Amino acid sequence: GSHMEILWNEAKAFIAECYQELGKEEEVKDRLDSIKSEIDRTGSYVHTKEELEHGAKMAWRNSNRCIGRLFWNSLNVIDRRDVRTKEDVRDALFHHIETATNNGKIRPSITIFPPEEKGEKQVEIWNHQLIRYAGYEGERIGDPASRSLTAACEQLGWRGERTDFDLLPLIFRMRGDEQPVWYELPRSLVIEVPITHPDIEAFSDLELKWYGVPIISDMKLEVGGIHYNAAPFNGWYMGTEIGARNLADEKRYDKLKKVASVIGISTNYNTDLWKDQALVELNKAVLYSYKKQGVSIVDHHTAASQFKRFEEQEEEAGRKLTGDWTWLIPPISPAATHIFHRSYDNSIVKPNYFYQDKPYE
Amino acid sequence: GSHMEILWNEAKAFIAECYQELGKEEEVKDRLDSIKSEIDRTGSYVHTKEELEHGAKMAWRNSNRCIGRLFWNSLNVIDRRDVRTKEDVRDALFHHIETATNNGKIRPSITIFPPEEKGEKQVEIWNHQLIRYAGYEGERIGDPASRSLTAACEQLGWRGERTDFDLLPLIFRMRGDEQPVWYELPRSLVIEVPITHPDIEAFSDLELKWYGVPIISDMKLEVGGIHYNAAPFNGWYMGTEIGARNLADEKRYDKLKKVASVIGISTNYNTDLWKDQALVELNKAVLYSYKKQGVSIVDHHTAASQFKRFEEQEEEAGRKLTGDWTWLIPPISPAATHIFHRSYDNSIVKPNYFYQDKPYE
Ligand code: HEM
Ligand code: HEM
Ligand SMILES: Nc1nc2c(c(=O)[nH]1)N[C@@H](CNc1ccc(C(=O)N[C@@H](CCC(=O)O)C(=O)O)cc1)CN2
Ligand SMILES: Nc1nc2c(c(=O)[nH]1)N[C@@H](CNc1ccc(C(=O)N[C@@H](CCC(=O)O)C(=O)O)cc1)CN2
Ligand SMILES: N=C(NO)NCCC[C@H](N)C(=O)O
Ligand SMILES: N=C(NO)NCCC[C@H](N)C(=O)O
Repeated sequence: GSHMEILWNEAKAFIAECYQELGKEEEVKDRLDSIKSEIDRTGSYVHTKEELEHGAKMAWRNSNRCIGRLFWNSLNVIDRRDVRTKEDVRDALFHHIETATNNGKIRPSITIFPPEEKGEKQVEIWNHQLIRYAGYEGERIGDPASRSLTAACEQLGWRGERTDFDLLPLIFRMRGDEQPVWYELPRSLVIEVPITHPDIEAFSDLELKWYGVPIISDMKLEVGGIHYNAAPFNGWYMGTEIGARNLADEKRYDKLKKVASVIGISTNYNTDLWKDQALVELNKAVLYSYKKQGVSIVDHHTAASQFKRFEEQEEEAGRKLTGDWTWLIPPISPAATHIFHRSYDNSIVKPNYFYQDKPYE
Repeated sequence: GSHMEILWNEAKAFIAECYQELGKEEEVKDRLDSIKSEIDRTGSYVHTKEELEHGAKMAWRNSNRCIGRLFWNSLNVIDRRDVRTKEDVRDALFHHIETATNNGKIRPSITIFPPEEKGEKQVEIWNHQLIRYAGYEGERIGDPASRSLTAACEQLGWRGERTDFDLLPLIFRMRGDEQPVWYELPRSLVIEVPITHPDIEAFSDLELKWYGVPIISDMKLEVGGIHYNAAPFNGWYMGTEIGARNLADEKRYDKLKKVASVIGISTNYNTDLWKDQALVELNKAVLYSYKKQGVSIVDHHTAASQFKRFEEQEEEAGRKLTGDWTWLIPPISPAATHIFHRSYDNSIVKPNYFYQDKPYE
């Protein structure tokens, strides 16, 4: 009833906007009639290869919390709407890691899986990221942010070595199955980068490492009323995500005191700004390490400079800019970037990527 | 008409809330009747010494953009509602600088001047801060943020030496005068701190300095419908205000490249994070310098820790916490503080301090 009404309204808005950008404004009338006939016949509609390719690109362009939006039009869209089995999903996810990694020269990619038909999912990915470390809790072992997913993987038969860097398996549920299935990640497929410093030799004693590619796999892509609940995407890392958050937060790896110890500074006084000096050296180390291994990474100053060119190009194209200031500012030296000194409209424009409820927890 | 209605409604709300906090809940009825008779007779009402003292304190407690709110109840309120002449205002402002500075052991203070009667001001302060540096523009000399006020002071007969650190004069307008008057600041009254580093001797070559006390003098204090347009206040500096903003911003003193030069690092690559390393050393230098001279200052980690205790105490007292995340987070290492990892309600609660239009410009 109301579901078929919402679907048609978002479709009219998308096709018109999409074809206007692609230079196919005359093809709107004939396509919208075919879509109306399809919604009445089946209860949904299927996007063309050109439609979802541009829809996923527009969705990136509309992502308020993303600083890397300058490269929106270079997104490599992999169409996997043909998947039917758990083996097909596994091979598609393995392929995504391989092609996106590209021996270090990271290609911004997205794999599109079959969308929701009548509100029910065809493929449901449980992983936050395709490549992520496990977390356990005695004392804290691994990534605390991965605790609930690790406990869910363990309830399914998976068991990790209990090191600080255990790779979580791929865990997803197919339509018709009550519970999900899991597959361990081949070590050859996952590129990891050991963290070293360019001047301080003792930094390697910390035995820190991180994976090369952030592949968010739990977000819903919405394109013209069609909900793609399973559509993993990736860009490359901004150094601060690893050195100022993943390895620095008290609720994550909490390495600042240990970093301060190896760089030869005291942790006695807040006034010595040891945390700040530790953050600078850890972040310098992350950028050096990824570069030395030939794995794509960007520092926060270059990323902000790239985002400035995006703001300029959006104005030149006539589109309104939307952004979330609280997320666009880097967690290290935000006032040294232009982002800090201006405001952004936090309006949600469709197509976009959205948060969806976690099946575990 | 509507002005006498707004005044009575804010007065009822304030007196009830104020006396409930002071343990004088029975005295509300008798005081509110006297206020009703006063609004009908004159068109306004006069606060008691206890009323505005607590009103200025509550106003600090409600300041969303302030991280130093833990010390709200220790505010030293100076009542100068007795001022009539320009000499009286000058002596009150000189007294404020002296008593607030307190030979370096800064006392959080506020001087209350006569409020607006029928929408018109009795005393109008033009200075953003009582102690502030001039700005001119060839090339950039001084503080760019002070350009318009400097040009307004010059149009009145004032002339500075054109150094990077010229002290602006006190500039204010009395009721009945079309234009403001100015008074040069006595050098003995203004404490300035030369910036040096604890380990790097070459830092003094930059010849950087800053004043000791930030006395905001252009904000309106609103207490129970009564608008105190002239009520200068001060706390002490948080190091980041000087080292990460005043001396670091591109639109302010823009010293990062020069700091990078004296600390021996290259400004070639964004990936070396020279800006971040420069910020850490400049900020370490600011904290050391103020401490060495015996001038009160707080680092961002200690200030955030103090603000956490404020959040706890507000909950313990039963009051709702209001805050502006965009301003509460320090511009250096925000993710190393608790402020970054939580949300705040940005609702405006009265009594408060507000922005008012600049008479110049
Ligand atoms: C070109 C490389 C890219 C860079 C440098 C970049 C960088 C970032 C950064 C720094 C964040 C914040 C991360 C955090 O704080 O957790 C972010 C968020 C986000 N990015 Fe990008 N990004 C890139 C590519 C992509 C791509 C390829 C897409 C989509 C097709 C995308 C979609 C988003 C979304 C939706 C968020 C929000 C995630 C959330 O809410 O947790 N990004 N990105
Ligand atoms: C105890 C020492 C104090 C410290 C450490 C402190 C610190 C701060 C900081 C770091 C800011 C942001 C400054 C900026 O970014 O420009 C701020 C803003 C503010 N503070 Fe406090 N503060 C203190 C005392 C006071 C006092 C005594 C009052 C009021 C009676 C007050 C009222 C405010 C207000 C209204 C703002 C906003 C100013 C604006 O919007 O420009 N502060 N404070
Ligand atoms: N890159 C990046 N930036 C981040 C986070 C991140 O993981 N990555 N995580 C965030 C930590 N947690 C929050 C969550 C919500 C809010 C928040 O909501 N703040 C304003 C919102 C103001 C507004 O826009 O309306 C407020 O109301 O207080 C602030 C910090 C902050 N910024
Ligand atoms: N200490 C401190 N913090 C600051 C500034 C400061 O001088 N001092 N100056 C600020 C620089 N300029 C702005 C002004 C407004 C906004 C702003 O408005 N941001 C959100 C507001 C979200 C919200 O709360 O609704 C937005 O809509 O984009 C952001 C930066 C930022 N933070
Ligand atoms: N850089 C990108 N997208 O390309 N980042 C996404 C979120 C990743 C998450 N912050 C992490 O550290 O794993
Ligand atoms: N620390 C306080 N209030 O006590 N600061 C107020 C604003 C001062 C302004 N940021 C400056 O640097 O001059």
